[PDB]
Amino acid sequence: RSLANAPIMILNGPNLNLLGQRQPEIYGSDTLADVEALCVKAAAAHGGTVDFRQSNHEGELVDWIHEARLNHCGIVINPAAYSHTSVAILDALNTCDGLPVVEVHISNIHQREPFRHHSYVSQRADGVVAGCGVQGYVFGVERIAALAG
Amino acid sequence: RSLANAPIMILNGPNLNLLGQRQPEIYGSDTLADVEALCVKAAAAHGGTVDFRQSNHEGELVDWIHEARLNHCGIVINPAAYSHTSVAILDALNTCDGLPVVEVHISNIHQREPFRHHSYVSQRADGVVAGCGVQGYVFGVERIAALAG
Amino acid sequence: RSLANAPIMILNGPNLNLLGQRQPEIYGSDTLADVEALCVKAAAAHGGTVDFRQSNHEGELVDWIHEARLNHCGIVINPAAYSHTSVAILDALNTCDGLPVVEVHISNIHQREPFRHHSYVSQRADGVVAGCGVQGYVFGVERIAALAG
Amino acid sequence: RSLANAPIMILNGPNLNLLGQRQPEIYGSDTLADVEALCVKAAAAHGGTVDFRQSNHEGELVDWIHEARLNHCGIVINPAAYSHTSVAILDALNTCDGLPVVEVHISNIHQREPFRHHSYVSQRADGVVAGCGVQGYVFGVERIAALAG
Amino acid sequence: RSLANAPIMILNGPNLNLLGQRQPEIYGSDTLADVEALCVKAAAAHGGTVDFRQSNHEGELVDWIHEARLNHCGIVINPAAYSHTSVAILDALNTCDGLPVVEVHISNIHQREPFRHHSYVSQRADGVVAGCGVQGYVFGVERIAALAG
Amino acid sequence: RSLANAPIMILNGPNLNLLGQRQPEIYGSDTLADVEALCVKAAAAHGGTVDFRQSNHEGELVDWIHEARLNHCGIVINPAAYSHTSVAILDALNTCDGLPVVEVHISNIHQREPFRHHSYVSQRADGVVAGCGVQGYVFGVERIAALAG
Amino acid sequence: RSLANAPIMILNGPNLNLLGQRQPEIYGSDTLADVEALCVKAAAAHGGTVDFRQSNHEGELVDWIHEARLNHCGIVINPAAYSHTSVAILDALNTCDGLPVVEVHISNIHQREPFRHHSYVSQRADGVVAGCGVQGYVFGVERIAALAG
Amino acid sequence: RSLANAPIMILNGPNLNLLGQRQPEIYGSDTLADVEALCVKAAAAHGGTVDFRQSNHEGELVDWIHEARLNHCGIVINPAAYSHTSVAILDALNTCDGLPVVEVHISNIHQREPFRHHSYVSQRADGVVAGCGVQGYVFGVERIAALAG
Amino acid sequence: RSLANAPIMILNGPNLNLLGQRQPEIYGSDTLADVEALCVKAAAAHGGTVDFRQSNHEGELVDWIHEARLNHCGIVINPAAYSHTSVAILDALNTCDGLPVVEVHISNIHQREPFRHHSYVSQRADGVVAGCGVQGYVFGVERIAALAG
Amino acid sequence: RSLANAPIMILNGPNLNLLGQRQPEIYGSDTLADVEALCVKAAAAHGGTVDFRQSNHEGELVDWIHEARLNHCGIVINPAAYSHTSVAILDALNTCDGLPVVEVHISNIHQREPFRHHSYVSQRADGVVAGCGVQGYVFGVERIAALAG
Amino acid sequence: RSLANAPIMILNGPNLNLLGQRQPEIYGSDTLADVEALCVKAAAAHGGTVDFRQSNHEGELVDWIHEARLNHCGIVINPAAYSHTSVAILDALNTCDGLPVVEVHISNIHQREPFRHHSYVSQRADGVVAGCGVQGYVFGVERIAALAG
Amino acid sequence: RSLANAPIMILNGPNLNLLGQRQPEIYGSDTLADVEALCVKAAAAHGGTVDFRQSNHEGELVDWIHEARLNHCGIVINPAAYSHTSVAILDALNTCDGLPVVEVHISNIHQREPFRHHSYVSQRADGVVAGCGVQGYVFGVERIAALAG
Ligand SMILES: O=C(O)[C@]1(O)C=C[C@@H](O)[C@H](O)C1
Ligand SMILES: O=C(O)[C@]1(O)C=C[C@@H](O)[C@H](O)C1
Ligand SMILES: O=C(O)[C@]1(O)C=C[C@@H](O)[C@H](O)C1
Ligand SMILES: O=C(O)[C@]1(O)C=C[C@@H](O)[C@H](O)C1
Ligand SMILES: O=C(O)[C@]1(O)C=C[C@@H](O)[C@H](O)C1
Ligand SMILES: O=C(O)[C@]1(O)C=C[C@@H](O)[C@H](O)C1
Ligand SMILES: O=C(O)[C@]1(O)C=C[C@@H](O)[C@H](O)C1
Ligand SMILES: O=C(O)[C@]1(O)C=C[C@@H](O)[C@H](O)C1
Ligand SMILES: O=C(O)[C@]1(O)C=C[C@@H](O)[C@H](O)C1
Ligand SMILES: O=C(O)[C@]1(O)C=C[C@@H](O)[C@H](O)C1
Ligand SMILES: O=C(O)[C@]1(O)C=C[C@@H](O)[C@H](O)C1
Ligand SMILES: O=C(O)[C@]1(O)C=C[C@@H](O)[C@H](O)C1
Repeated sequence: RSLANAPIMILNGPNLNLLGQRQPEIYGSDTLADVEALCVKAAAAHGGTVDFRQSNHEGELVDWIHEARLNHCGIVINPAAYSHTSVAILDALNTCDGLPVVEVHISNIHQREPFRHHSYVSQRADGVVAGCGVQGYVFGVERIAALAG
Repeated sequence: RSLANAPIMILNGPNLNLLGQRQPEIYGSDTLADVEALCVKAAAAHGGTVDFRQSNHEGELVDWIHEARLNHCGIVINPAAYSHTSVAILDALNTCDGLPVVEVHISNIHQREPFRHHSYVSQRADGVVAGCGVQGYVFGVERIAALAG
Repeated sequence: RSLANAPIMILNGPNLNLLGQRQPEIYGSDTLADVEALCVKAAAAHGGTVDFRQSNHEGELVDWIHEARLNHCGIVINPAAYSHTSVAILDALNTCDGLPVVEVHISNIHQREPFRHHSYVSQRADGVVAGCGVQGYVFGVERIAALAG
Repeated sequence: RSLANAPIMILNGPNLNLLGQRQPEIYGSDTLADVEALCVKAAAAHGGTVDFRQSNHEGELVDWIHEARLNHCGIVINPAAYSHTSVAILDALNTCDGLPVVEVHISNIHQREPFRHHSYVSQRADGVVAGCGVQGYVFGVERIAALAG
Repeated sequence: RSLANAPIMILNGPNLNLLGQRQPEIYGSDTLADVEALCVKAAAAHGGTVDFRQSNHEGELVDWIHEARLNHCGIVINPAAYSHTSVAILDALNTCDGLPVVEVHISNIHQREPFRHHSYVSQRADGVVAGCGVQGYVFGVERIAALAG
Repeated sequence: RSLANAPIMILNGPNLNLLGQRQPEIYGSDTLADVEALCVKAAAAHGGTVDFRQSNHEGELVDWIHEARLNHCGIVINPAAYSHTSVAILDALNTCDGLPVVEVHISNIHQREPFRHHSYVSQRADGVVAGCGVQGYVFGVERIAALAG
Repeated sequence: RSLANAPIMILNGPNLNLLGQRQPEIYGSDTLADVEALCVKAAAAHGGTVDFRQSNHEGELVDWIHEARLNHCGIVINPAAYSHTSVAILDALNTCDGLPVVEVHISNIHQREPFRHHSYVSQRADGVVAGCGVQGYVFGVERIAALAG
Repeated sequence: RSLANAPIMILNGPNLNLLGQRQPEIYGSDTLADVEALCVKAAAAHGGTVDFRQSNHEGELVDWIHEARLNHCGIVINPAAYSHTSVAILDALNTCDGLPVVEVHISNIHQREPFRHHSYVSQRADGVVAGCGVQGYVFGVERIAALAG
Repeated sequence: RSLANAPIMILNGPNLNLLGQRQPEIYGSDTLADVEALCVKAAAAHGGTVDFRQSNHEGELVDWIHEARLNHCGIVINPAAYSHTSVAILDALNTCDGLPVVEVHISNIHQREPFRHHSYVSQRADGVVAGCGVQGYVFGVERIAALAG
Repeated sequence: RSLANAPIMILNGPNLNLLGQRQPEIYGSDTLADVEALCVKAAAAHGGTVDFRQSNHEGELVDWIHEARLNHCGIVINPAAYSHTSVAILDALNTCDGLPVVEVHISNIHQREPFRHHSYVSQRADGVVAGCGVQGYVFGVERIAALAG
Repeated sequence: RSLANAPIMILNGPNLNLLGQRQPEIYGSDTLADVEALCVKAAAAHGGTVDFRQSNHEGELVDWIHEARLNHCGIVINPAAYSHTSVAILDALNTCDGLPVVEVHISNIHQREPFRHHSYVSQRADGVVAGCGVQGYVFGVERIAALAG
Repeated sequence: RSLANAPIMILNGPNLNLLGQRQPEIYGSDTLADVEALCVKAAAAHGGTVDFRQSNHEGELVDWIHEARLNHCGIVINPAAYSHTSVAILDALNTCDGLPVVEVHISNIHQREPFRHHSYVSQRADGVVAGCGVQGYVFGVERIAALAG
């Protein structure tokens, strides 16, 4: 699907419901609603739209990726803690044959604890953006626009 | 229990709802409905029945293992990605004292990525069948029939 | 918050709904209701109350931790299998800046399988009690009382 | 070949000559002759025949695999201890381009010592059956019949 | 032995003679004599007594464990650095067949350097309390009281 | 320094002089000169300029990072093979106290050989962009512009 | 069986046919025939006899172990290189339920290459003698005599 | 010994009897007989002769190395799978004090599976040639000629 | 020195003072005094004498090794837990240039916990006897007698 | 290119300028001039020529590999220390699509320190010759000649 | 403290009482008394004094560190074998907040056995001198004088 | 060469040209020029001279080591980041047969990131001084003076 014909699915993993409420040095002071607005504006500049969601549930994220597979033009995902533990989310992303996928981490996971160094999502994501703050979601949208083009 | 007195529980993990829709070289062209019909027929030859289910949710699979512990004669389980990550499912199976359990993988996990080589489920499953296609489910039913009898 | 102003959240992870129904040599013969009663009693000695819950779902435990963050004076948590697998639970506890957290394991995980030796929760928990039986939940409450103090 | 045109080679590795003479809790009370008879019946149900053999010598197994490559319709193999050590037997099975191969372990190797967890044969075998008892030999014959078919 | 018939042995390993003289953020401001008084009071509520000792010598701790084996109703032990290095103290505790043993760490060793994450003492200790401050020694006395009971 | 007062230094490591001349599936069909033009255009949208360079020499990259430290407003660096081996380039970037640094990889290193999975540069780079193709350089420029502001 | 009733099987692995022909600093200057005569004498002192053998073939050693299992009073084995590689020989010795088995190495394998530090045979052997030269074989016989008694 | 007084022993390990019958991309289209003819021609240019053998049995290869130790001027060996598993063959080559030994792999083992990266044989072989095709056997012969002369 | 001119030092590490009091399946039912008497008899058959000692202190063992270096004809040592942890004792034994040293373990340390598999003493000991019960001390004395001769 | 149309590039890494001035037991007594002459002679026998060079600089070797890519018929490379450290040299060789490359080590790196066992160049080199002395360069030229044919 | 007000504590670990009596190639021919006189002179050149001690006992070293913490101006310590094993000595040095500590090894531990490569002491020592012979004790005194100054 | 006949070569690795310009807590406030003057003064006390150099290029350091080999009386080297990555510098130092070499690190690399813990240079350096500040260079000069004289 193109940007004109279907929304970009923007998915957020566990604990990102609290974004902006603490740890500004690591995660910044923008809320998840602030991130949604950034994505909406970036996508509008390419004539597309976004379907922005957040869950603390691994299986719900799996269900949402299956929905994106059929109805969306691409996926921008910040898997949060599930990046490091979820083979199930990797496997769900592997069912999206041909769909542009971009993984985003607000923080630079490579400077953090060793358990954050590996991401199962990175094995499938086309592109991976880390440590570029909430600006990394706008890079994600930009990349999806380039790949759907 | 016996096969005459209670159904065999057949559980399927995440992403298996899309079985048959892609990657036929790895997973075959049969759907989960097709697999259920194979199971039904196998169990009927021993005078039993099957209770066939699929979920993307780790805790729901744990709930359904607890249900089987009280109401079913055995468990045939393809845990899918949770095979490799879920201690919780292993611990649910460990509560099934004396209940026959057979783990099934459609694909030969030993030939795939190194993160697929280890299964927590194998530490409790009585028997483990891998790489026998969807025919592996039928072996699971036949093994349960032999262990219940 | 103080114990006088808000309850202590007591959280139990997967399979603990079956406590007391098997494996008494490892887990004892007390049920979760019995454990709840021990907690209520220990908190009442400090003029406090408890909010005792159990779930098999990782995401639900995350949600409950966010709830505690806002409404409770501390968290006593037995993460069960999720101790060993959940970065998501650890990141949920990390959002509880300044809240006392005590991790409890009924069994001595250090004598058990190697996959049980590490817990993600222990990186954030203030205190960790293992192998003191259900009495460890009483120690948990006492520790929360001292810390809220 | 088809089952009608050539026998299924069934190969057994070291120490399996003593099957049934000890450790019934691990290996059962059936002898290797008993297993051969189970196999003859199982193949007969599909119109086929078996060529059942046992050796304690790695090189002899290698030679029999080369023989099977030219004269048999498939290989069912219980490599026994050589499962864990023999690159040479893996390399012999790799020469059997297009020939169905099924690996069988009576015992659930995944519950045993860590040196039994890895099998070189599993990298080539189409299907691997473990912990289904001597019934796993019947499953192997069934899977060869399905693949040859 | 019951608490009424014999003292509880409380053993402290190297450098704990300086407890409370520095690093209050990790170890607190209480001295070892303050700890002994906390223990004396906890045991007296159960009609017991304590024999509280500290040594910088691995061998002397072994010697004291052999003494407790014959004359004491349980052992509460903070092995300090020897937790991480002493097979000899583990072996000594192993000789105390049926004697209740609780290991205590004032600090949460799981949040510290990786060499502190493993304890040889935890392989035999019935229960292990870490990161509950000096209050952990009171938990130890209470657990010994319950086990001796 | 601000974008208006000093150029962004854009450094490229070994073998990138051949970009576009082969392996288009991994690295694309754009040349390094094409990449420079993308960078020039992106910086000019923010009123800035770029100083674009390429070297096969680890010690020359070090020199250029020292130059940037004193004269440039930020660094966008694709260290190429030196990402995986160069502690010297990491230490050079560590001397750039307060300067924004963004690391770029054309390819998704996480999907490639395991020796490409670790980057020493990632330990200092504020942000890391991988597998966004040559568009990642534009993301780099955009992130420097945001951080210099 | 007793020593009076049946011989002690003395088995030697690969390359020991050349004992005494080189490397006297590691293996001594006695030949295998000289070792056999030492064994014959030691067994004669206890009213017993020996059946002394050497082979370069793993399978042959397995066959000889199965023979000893039925016809001999114990096994003294120097498995030579197969000590480090042969799961098959370990599994053969495991069939010898109740039979005394002593493993002998002329050299001190623990001072040699790291690949010599682990022996599969040591997992079953009752006793293991290393670095005692050919005199170790005499100790082997004496231990068998004590265990058969 | 010189090439004029004794033959060069050329030894081939398991599965090499099928050389040229499959996998030409890895092993080429020449058969083992073709390889022997190349070696005969190379040795004849130096006035020597070859004694060319192949075996699937580890112990037979050990036996032939002992034979070469007394009767041959050097050994060119392609140990095939035994390269990766056989301490026994390493130990047999170690008995050939002063005899030139060259190890040959047709394929480039370093580009293949990780289990093929290590060779026990390489610890004793004077020279090791890998990935030069069947031409590596000719190199082997030429190096023996230089070492013996 | 010779056996006629100076005693054999027989040293025992921690917890061996309790030998025979428990765990007869692992350590036998003989006491340390019984072992000493065995040693006295074995040395006397060679015209020698023994100096038998036990300590729980690593430093004391070190001191006794220095004493043996100047006054005794050899050392038989069961380092007990210090086998696994004491570089100091290894370093003490390394000062005994030319003195025969035999390490003894009553139990077969290779069948036990992995932390018992490695001994620092085995690096210097001439001979190492394990799993031969208290009879291994007699083998130690005999080996010292042979080496002193 | 063919050998008649373009020279064979022979590259030598760091410290090889001192070849023959020391360590003759490892490296021999031939100088680099001697090696060059060997190469010239071997190439001339195939109607070819050589371009023989040495550098201590990783980046200069990269540059020379790029030159060869365009102007030479193949590369014989002894990367010396860079063999073990240089991803940049491997990636330069990876740009030589279709060009024959042979890696040469004078010494048998497999018998030396463990840090010399792995070579990054071996991942791309067609053939790898180790331990055949300076004669290995002659084999390298011969292999280039066969591959260019 | 200053050098004028208190002596520099110079501590030596196990086996250094025999310094100079053997292994001169590793440890030199100076005795520990010789080293003490070198230290007295080096300290006198700065107007200071030394308190030089040696012990084979880990806990005595800990006791002496605690003494130094209160009464000395610095510590120069050669922990000998305890450098690699003692967390306890590391913890005692950690109690010396603000006191200059320099670790000295006579030998170059980095050229020796891998178990000597790591030192727990080096985590707290300000400076670490290795392989400079007994002259390293003079460097240690010199550094304490500079830090105290 | 003696200190009277030839200068001491003092080599400095990458980034040390910025010494004193930042990170005084780790590296001090002295510049490289200040360090050179300390060296010149230390050497002059022994009647010697220094040749002090710094480079960011690995091959230039190799070249300067080859120069020292022929013209200088020893090497004092702070390899900076190359300590951790350069097998080439180790190999250059290994050509300096009989020349005294002292490695110096201003910082205590053992307290820093794990990648700084290993130094290839330490395998060849006679002595290694770490964490003694710039004074470590003076100890280097003194050690060279003692070894040369
Ligand atoms: O946005 C992130 O930086 C992160 O993805 C979010 C949550 C964490 O759990 C990840 O480690 C990082
Ligand atoms: O059926 C299988 O082969 C598998 O269980 C299904 C999904 C994957 O996640 C498992 O790795 C394999
Ligand atoms: O209470 C416990 O001991 C435990 O937390 C509960 C369940 C298991 O999964 C944990 O490993 C232990
Ligand atoms: O059938 C089996 O279970 C096994 O294959 C037989 C022998 C053992 O050596 C294997 O580990 C398992
Ligand atoms: O009490 C503690 O927290 C500890 O046991 C004491 C000293 C340290 O050596 C231990 O690591 C922790
Ligand atoms: O742009 C890249 O993808 C890369 O940085 C370039 C060259 C390689 O050496 C890196 O691995 C990746
Ligand atoms: O007797 C020995 O010392 C040994 O068993 C014989 C041959 C080697 O292969 C073993 O490693 C040691
Ligand atoms: O010739 C070879 O390339 C090889 O030696 C032969 C067979 C394999 O088993 C080796 O791994 C490679
Ligand atoms: O005699 C033994 O078997 C042992 O040496 C004694 C005590 C233990 O600590 C050792 O592991 C074994
Ligand atoms: O030719 C060699 O043997 C080598 O390539 C040269 C220098 C060393 O650095 C290599 O390890 C080996
Ligand atoms: O001074 C030394 O070099 C050493 O500290 C002394 C004894 C050994 O145990 C250490 O490893 C090194
Ligand atoms: O002087 C030092 O401490 C160091 O050598 C200099 C730079 C770093 O790269 C080293 O790790 C340390």
